[PDB]
Amino acid sequence: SEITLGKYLFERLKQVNVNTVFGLPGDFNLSLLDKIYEVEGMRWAGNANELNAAYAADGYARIKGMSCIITTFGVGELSALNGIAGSYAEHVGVLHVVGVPSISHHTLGNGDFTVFHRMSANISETTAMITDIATAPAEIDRCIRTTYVTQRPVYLGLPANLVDLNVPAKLLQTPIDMSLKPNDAESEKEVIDTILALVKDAKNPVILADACCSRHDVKAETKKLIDLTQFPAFVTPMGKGSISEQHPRYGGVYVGTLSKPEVKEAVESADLILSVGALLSDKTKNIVEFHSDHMKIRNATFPGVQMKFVLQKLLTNIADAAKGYKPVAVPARTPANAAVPASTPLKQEWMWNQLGNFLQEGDVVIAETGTSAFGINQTTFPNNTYGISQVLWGSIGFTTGATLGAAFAAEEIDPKKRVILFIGDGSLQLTVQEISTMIRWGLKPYLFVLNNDGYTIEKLIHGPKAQYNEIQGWDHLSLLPTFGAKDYETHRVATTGEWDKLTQDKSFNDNSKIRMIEIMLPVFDAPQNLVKQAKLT
Amino acid sequence: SEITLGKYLFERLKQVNVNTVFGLPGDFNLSLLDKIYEVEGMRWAGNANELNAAYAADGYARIKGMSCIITTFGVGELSALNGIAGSYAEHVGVLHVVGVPSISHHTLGNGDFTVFHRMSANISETTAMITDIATAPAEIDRCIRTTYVTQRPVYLGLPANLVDLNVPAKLLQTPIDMSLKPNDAESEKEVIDTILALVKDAKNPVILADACCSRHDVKAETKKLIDLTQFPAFVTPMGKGSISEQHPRYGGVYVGTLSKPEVKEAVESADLILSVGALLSDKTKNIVEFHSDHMKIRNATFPGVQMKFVLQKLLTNIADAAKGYKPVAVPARTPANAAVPASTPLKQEWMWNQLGNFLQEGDVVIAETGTSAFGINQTTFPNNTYGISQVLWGSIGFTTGATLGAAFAAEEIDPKKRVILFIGDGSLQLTVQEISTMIRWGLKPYLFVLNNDGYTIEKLIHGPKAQYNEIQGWDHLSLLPTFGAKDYETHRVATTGEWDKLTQDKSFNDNSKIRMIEIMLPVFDAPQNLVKQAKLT
Ligand SMILES: Cc1ncc(C[n+]2csc(CCOP(=O)(O)OP(=O)(O)O)c2C)c(N)n1
Ligand SMILES: Cc1ncc(C[n+]2csc(CCOP(=O)(O)OP(=O)(O)O)c2C)c(N)n1
Ligand SMILES: [Mg+2]
Ligand SMILES: [Mg+2]
Repeated sequence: SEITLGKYLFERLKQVNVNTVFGLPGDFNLSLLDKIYEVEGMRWAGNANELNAAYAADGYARIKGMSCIITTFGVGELSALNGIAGSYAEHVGVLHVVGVPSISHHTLGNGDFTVFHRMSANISETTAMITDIATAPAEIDRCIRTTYVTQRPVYLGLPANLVDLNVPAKLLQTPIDMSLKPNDAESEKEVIDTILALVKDAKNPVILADACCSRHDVKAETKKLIDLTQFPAFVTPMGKGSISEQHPRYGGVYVGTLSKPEVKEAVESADLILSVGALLSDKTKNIVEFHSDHMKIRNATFPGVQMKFVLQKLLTNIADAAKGYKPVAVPARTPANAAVPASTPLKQEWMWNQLGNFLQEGDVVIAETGTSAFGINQTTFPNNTYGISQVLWGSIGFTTGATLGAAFAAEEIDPKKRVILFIGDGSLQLTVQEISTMIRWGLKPYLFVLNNDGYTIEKLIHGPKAQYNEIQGWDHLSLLPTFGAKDYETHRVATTGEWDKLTQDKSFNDNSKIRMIEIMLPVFDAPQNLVKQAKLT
Repeated sequence: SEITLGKYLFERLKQVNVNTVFGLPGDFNLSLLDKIYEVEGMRWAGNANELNAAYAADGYARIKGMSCIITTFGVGELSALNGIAGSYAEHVGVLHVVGVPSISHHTLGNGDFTVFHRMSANISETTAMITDIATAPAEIDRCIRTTYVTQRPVYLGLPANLVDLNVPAKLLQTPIDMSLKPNDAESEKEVIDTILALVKDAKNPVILADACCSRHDVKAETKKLIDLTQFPAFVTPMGKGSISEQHPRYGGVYVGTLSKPEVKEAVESADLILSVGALLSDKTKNIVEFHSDHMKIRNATFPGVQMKFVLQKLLTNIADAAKGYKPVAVPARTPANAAVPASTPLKQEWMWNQLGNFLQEGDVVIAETGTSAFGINQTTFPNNTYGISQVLWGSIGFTTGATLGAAFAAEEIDPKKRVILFIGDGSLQLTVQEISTMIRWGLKPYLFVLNNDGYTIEKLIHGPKAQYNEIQGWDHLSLLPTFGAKDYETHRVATTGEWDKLTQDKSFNDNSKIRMIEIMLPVFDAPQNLVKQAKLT
């Protein structure tokens, strides 16, 4: 019994729970594409562009675990590189499948069929050009396993002839191994023992969860490590959402010198740091760095000890190792907004603080690079909030495509999960078309547009009234109907009373339809942290 | 007097007549952008996105001769690559300046600042990463020179700390030399002698003007060749616009089996083909191919013989060598559309035939990849008409970007000149935001959108009713008002009498404002030949 290699692929993605496929049709992938519709439960999004399709595959991967985008040779694959590069930089598992010319137009005119391939290799964890149907199955399995486990994009070139070539159906009965290989027994024990020893003598331990605590599936574990030790817990901007914020031991968002003094104080105060961190983007010497494929304890490095299994194993013992810890007070949460007359103009500072009152458990919150990304660090999330902020890549326009991906993924996990976006008016312009795809599928994201007339974050760094920091003023509330939305809602908010009246409304709170909210704000208005950050940069 | 390095760039650009710069602001280019406003005659377009800006730079360059696009490290340069690759593939001189960090966010997280430079090197004629002020001026010059002479994209990396360093203003007093190196004397002598020999014995010789007849300077040399020999002249789809279609010796568009039969026969029966600037496609014996960097006679190649020198010397003796020529009749041009009831539904075979009545000398006509680019080949142009058809690279949203760039370039040449776009409903989606930039500058193109509901060129070849060939339906006429347009016109056309009524109107024929014309066509409708090819496939 046999199946086409083109259907093998889609069957493998169904087994890994990639049910939606991103990308655009083109000359070299039509026969692949046809196979999606033969796989019950699969769907082709129909993106408005390849860049947008990649931003989307990122959004989807962030939520569901992995994603797949399919493009066509030359023209499709090159348009998507900015998305791909960003998933590499932030450790998002995206499988980029490119439909290429059959073994032997949309070329550079020099007979070089490997150039686009070479370009991609610089931003892929691994790459594969399928040449033989004999190894082909094993190559797809490999690419899929690797995208999953390293959480990095992988490139797979598939010649048009092969797609319709047959393979043994039987191969689908054995699942792809999607799990981490166990740790070296001995090094793993030494790490565990050393950490336990350190916890025993620390008087003021602190936990700090960054990017990779989320990106590398360790949130249930970090979460329980806090309950078992009662140590103060801080998150960085990229890790925001990694830790439940209504946890009585959550201390806030640590952003170094830019940290609200007590946070700065409580963190720099520690005699022990358990960093379920990330990069060396930049107290004591007593730091434990937890990393996806290695540990570091003070100056000691332990290559290939995976944090997943050390964390799991520490949970069985840590409590008795910390039986002796006297709980230090955690910095108080920022107080609620003092009541004001309904006619008070909306200001960012008041907004970000007030937003914690509309959010709910299970929401997915996306903030674009600009004032939005700075502001969101000032909002307190209900527990179980998934935040998306591209702090490291910082490619504006990313959130519209990502919102599409997260809504698709969220629709699949639970139809009640709300997807909320905060996007600058300047950023929207780069990827606005993707809204069209939201409409087509009946997804219902909350799209909040920050109308402040131009590039505020840029104006705050350089050239406040410079022509290049200014944009063409669009009629945003007409966007929905222009893209053929039938059932949607549009709102404009400019004061605190409009903010409250709208966000406390019962009906508004249910994701029953797609909605756009235009936020009227002053030009030089920004959250305290951007006011204080960028000022210096 | 001494000036900034950043200002020096823009004064050189203006010396080679680039008055509009494309791109988007970012973290590493703000200080360079400041320099554009210190230079009289220069303008920052303010693009809605980087891919769209690359496409515009391409269209600007096609018109003016060269262009410049400025982006920012990582996020910005990566987004433009599909545009840059197209300019490389089709020989369009685009200079891509990228603002880079300071020689000390938006990286892959690995400390490697060269990865992006390296990626672009594969789609660039040459590349430079400036690092020394003492050498900078010469490097800027070299890159400008190379872009202009090779008619291929160049990558120029400019650290933000250098653009503010001073250089002697006296440098701009000695212009960049665009002179070409002479050819190997014996190879060139050999080519010239052989071509004149072939011409002498030819009974039915024809001229073929292809793609790089225009971007490569030879349009003048080519016309003199026609006048001097009286040989019938044909263009290929990529060279349309290169020969004036009202010339008595012009015989048509040579497509393959797709050409008009009278045209297919006329070209195919020639005993000598003089092919100028071929990137090509294509009984046909004696084929002389003129290329910018090489000649080809029959099967023999002469690497290094530049067509430029060969054409100029041939124009001195060609009339002698062809003096025995007895003028063959050129194929007769397509007869006017027969009269039909005003009620008749719009069909493409009819429309492309009818469009020639609307065009005027000096027009700029752009056609997107899809049915429009197949159809345009059936249109008869008045003299001095520029055609833009991205035949080889074939990147579907290219034309909305191209249009903005040809509109700015035309404006600088002569504001009375019209820019006319033919785009499918499906391609507009990938690049629709760039209509916004056209509005901001008060540019006034004719934007004709072919609404045939989805991807008909692909439906004609594979999956006539495959979901991946359909698209979300948009309210096309609401795009202008959604983007803040103030002075504009919108129009819908569905029948023959509607076409005529609009296009014969005198106010309509005047480019007093931006216009959008939506054309309703049947889903499987296309140029006939295209439809017939289609079924035997
Ligand atoms: C693709 C890309 N191009 C350019 C930039 C540079 N950039 C960073 S912030 C910004 C302006 C964003 O404006 P807006 O979305 O209006 O946010 P605001 O600060 O006004 O809320 C720009 C152009 C980038 N990060 N990525
Ligand atoms: C950037 C890119 N992505 C995908 C394609 C594949 N492609 C070629 S034509 C086409 C559809 C063209 O649609 P439309 O513009 O509506 O044309 P028409 O209906 O007149 O054929 C697509 C998706 C491409 N050429 N370039
Ligand atoms: Mg803004
Ligand atoms: Mg169409």
